[PDB]
Parts: sequence; structure tokens; C-alpha cells
Amino acid sequence: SFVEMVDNLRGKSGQGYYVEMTVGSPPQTLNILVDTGSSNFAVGAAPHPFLHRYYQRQLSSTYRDLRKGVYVPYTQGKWEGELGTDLVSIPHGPNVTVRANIAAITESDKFFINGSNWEGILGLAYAEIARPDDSLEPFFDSLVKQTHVPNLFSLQLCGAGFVLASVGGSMIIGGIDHSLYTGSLWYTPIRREWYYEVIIVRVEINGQDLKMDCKEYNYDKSIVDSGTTNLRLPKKVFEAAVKSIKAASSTEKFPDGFWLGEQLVCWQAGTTPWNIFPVISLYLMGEVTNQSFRITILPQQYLRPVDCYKFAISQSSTGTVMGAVIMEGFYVVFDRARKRIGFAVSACHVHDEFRTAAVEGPFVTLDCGY
Ligand SMILES: CN1C(=O)[C@@](c2ccncc2)(c2cccc(-c3cccnc3)c2)N=C1N
Repeated sequence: SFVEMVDNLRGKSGQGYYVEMTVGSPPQTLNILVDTGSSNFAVGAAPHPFLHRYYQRQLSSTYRDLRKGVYVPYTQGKWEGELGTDLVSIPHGPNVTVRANIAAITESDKFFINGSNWEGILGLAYAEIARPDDSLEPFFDSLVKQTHVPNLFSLQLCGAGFVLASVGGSMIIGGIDHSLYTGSLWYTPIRREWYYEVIIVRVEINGQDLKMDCKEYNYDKSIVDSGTTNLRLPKKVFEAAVKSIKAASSTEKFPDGFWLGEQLVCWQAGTTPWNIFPVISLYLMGEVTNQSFRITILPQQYLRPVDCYKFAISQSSTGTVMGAVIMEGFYVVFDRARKRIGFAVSACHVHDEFRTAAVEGPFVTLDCGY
């Protein structure tokens, strides 16, 4: 029953959303980051200064060694571990237990976050991008193959809403909970099964078209990633977006350290002038070729609380990333079975009495992909 699954996520602002899981026998309780942007189930399995608990394979009667190592260097840092399998459950998820691959992390750099309260990562994306290669079946694939759970999951990330702010949300596995959203669910195709890749066909700031060749919005790809905090945009698009946002909020000036996403700005208790910042609309490709639908986000989503805030839109060199701050406005359905992603206005999204996040379509757009 989906009711048991409601509010099963927690986190700290800017530090990811995590769900409680158990690994091994007897069950070892760990908090695990819900990450649609990667494809390994990777868990701290050795002492680390930021870890207050970790996976102890020797304490597990059901652990099985794969006798194989894994090394994952990446932009921000790296992680390194040992492959095996064990029994895994999600206490506030489906009532099943699965045998899944587990990368036991033995060494890492800049991977874990101080005080985040999670000890591992659940990569929900596809095998194509699994480390060390695509033969290592990802968790969700094992779950679907081993149980009768429908090949779909959905995420309602709620954020903080009014010490880093604590956030909450829901991960519904195997279905769609109609109490978590209002209005219509609109679907955009999954272009390819590796990341959750999608196509953006245009973007507006306060109703004003950025007027770019749509290839620019997806250069070199566009993905939906619960494991990225910000909305990240390709250089050309980022610059155009900030120019427009700057002009919209011209009354009142901020330092470009703020626009560069590393400097906070503060008002005091309920004085924040939301009405000065514009809304942002991303139009996603519809299931029908010449159609699209728009998701519209507010400043309440793209100014992340830290009353202090940081600009949560930043530049990318690896394509558009629709991260947590974009997802927070919405109920997002990862319909793997039908190769599509749905968006509907979330029952929990933060907004004032003049504006609201929105999902609206269709818009007919009469080649946007990389
Ligand atoms: C972008 N991204 C990463 O860098 C990370 C990753 C996962 C697996 N191997 C390499 C990188 C990742 C790793 C650690 C922490 C985060 C993170 C940090 C802050 C907020 N929320 C997620 C993300 N997962 C995503 N999606």
C-alpha cells in the first residue's frame, strides 16, 4: 500500500534526499541517497570521518563475495570498492526483500558529505552507465526481476517550506499515488535508457522566449537527476538565463558572487521579495512529436534556503541537469515500463498567493536532440 510509503524520504537542504534501507542478515540499517543520476548501489563499508555507521559484510550471514573490484573516479571526486551481493529491503517501501549487487566502498574522496545523514547511494538509472560496466545489474532491475513489483517508481520531493533546513518527500515504488498530485500528469519520452535522458524544446523567463536553437538546450544531453541539487544549464543557455533573471529583478541589485551560486543573500523574516524574481518555464517534448508541455517553476524553488538564500541555477559543461530544485515543484513519475517521465503539480510544492508551480499542455511546436 502506497500510504506506508508516504513521507519515506528525508534530507538536509542541498545534501540530497535519502530513504532508509537494510542490508544483510541480520538487517543492517542505513540511510541511502535516492539518485536517478547514477546506476550503482554503493554503500560505505569502512570507517570514514563523515560516516557514523557503515555496512559490515562480516556481520552478514547472507553476504556473497563477487571477488571483483570497482574504481570510480569522477569530476568532483572518487569512490572505490569491492563487489558482492546481499539481501536488501526498504522498510517503508514495497514489502519485499531482494538479492542485489552492492559496491562496498572502502576508500573515497569528497564522496560522503559531513552531517548529511546518509551512508550510501541508490543509483536508480540504467545499466548502460553502471560501474565498472553494464553487466552489473542495477538495484531496480533486480527488484523488478525478482519480485512482481511494476517497472515504475515516482518521486515527490518537497524541500523545506515555511542548521541546514531539513527536507522531506516520498518515493513510491511500483505505482502512482494520486494523493501526491493535482491536475494532469504530462509525459515526456525517455530518449535513451542510460541516464534518464529527456529533450527540452524551449525555455522562457517570465513568459519571454530565450529564442535559441533547441539543440542548445540539450547540448550535449538533458537529464532528470535527483542526485543534483541545482538546475544546471549549458554555458550559452546559462548566460542567457541569468541576463534575463537579472533584468527581471533589476530593482534591487546583488553581487555576481550570488549569480555565480557561491554567495548567499539575506533578507529578514518574511520580507523576501519573491515578486521581484521571474518564473522559469521549461518546455519538454511531448509523446506526440510536434507537441510539448511546460513545467513552470517559481523563485521559491530556484532560491535555496541557507532568511538567507543561494542562487540554485548554475553552469554545466555536460548538458542540462534538472536537479532537486526543479523536481521539488512536481510529482515525477519514472515510468520505465513505457519509457517516459511524467510531471504533475505536487501536492507539497512551496508557493505564495500570486503564483504557483504549474504543468500545462499541450503547446504545438509546429531535431532538438544531440
Ligand atoms: C551528479 N551526481 C553525482 O556526482 C553523484 C554520484 C553518484 C555515483 N557515483 C558518482 C557520483 C553524487 C555522489 C555523492 C553525492 C552526491 C550529492 C551531493 C549533494 C546533493 N545530492 C547529491 C551526488 N550522483 C549524482 N547524480
